[PDB]
Amino acid sequence: GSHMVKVSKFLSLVLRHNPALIGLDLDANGWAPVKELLAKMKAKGHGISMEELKHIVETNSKKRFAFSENFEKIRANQGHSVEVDLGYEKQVPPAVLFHGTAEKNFDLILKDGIKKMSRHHVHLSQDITTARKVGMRHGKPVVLSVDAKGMADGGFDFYLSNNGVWLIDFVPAEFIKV
Ligand SMILES: NC(=O)c1ccc[n+]([C@@H]2O[C@H](COP(=O)([O-])OP(=O)(O)OC[C@H]3O[C@@H](n4cnc5c(N)ncnc54)[C@H](O)[C@@H]3O)[C@@H](O)[C@H]2O)c1
Repeated sequence: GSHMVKVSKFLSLVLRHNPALIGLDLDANGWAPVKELLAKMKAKGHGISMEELKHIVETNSKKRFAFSENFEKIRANQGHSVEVDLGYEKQVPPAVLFHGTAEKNFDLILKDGIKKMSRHHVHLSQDITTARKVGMRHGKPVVLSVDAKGMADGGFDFYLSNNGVWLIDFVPAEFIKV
């Protein structure tokens, strides 16, 4: 018994999708009690102890798991893995999204579009006032709002980070409406 690699696969299924296999109990913070996890999945035919599951979470190295102080609670960080999982929850996606930017880099951003200037980068403005507010950072602002039509039709699903900001994978400026 004790298939370490299978416990990890099974883990990512149980605490991250469907805890009901082993009877895992999920927190509001998206954590699961390890103590439950190894105990309940032990009964599920895994035969691992706390540190053996700690060994699974020790193989978290692909940035898909994490453990606590006593190691008594784990979170599998992953899901809507844009990066990993720090603020990419599939929430209510707006089709039309505003984005404040500034005028000299307006020429730049309307020429190139709000795109990869970092890995998975395009956070647009959730409100017109914030849009214009952030544009003022370089000097003169311009609001660049992508037309819902182009993006909804384009099959883009959007996601939001913790600040309630509207993210898209990439907005070519042709979809952007100045
Ligand atoms: N304040 C916060 O904590 C927070 C958190 C998440 C998102 N946001 C959002 O981010 C925006 C505010 O700016 P920021 O936080 O990204 O700061 P930032 O300092 O990263 O600003 C980057 C600037 O470069 C511009 N830019 C992006 N692509 C460009 C391109 N291809 N060519 C030329 N210029 C380009 C951006 O429009 C912006 O003017 C708003 O939409 C805001 O809602 C703010």
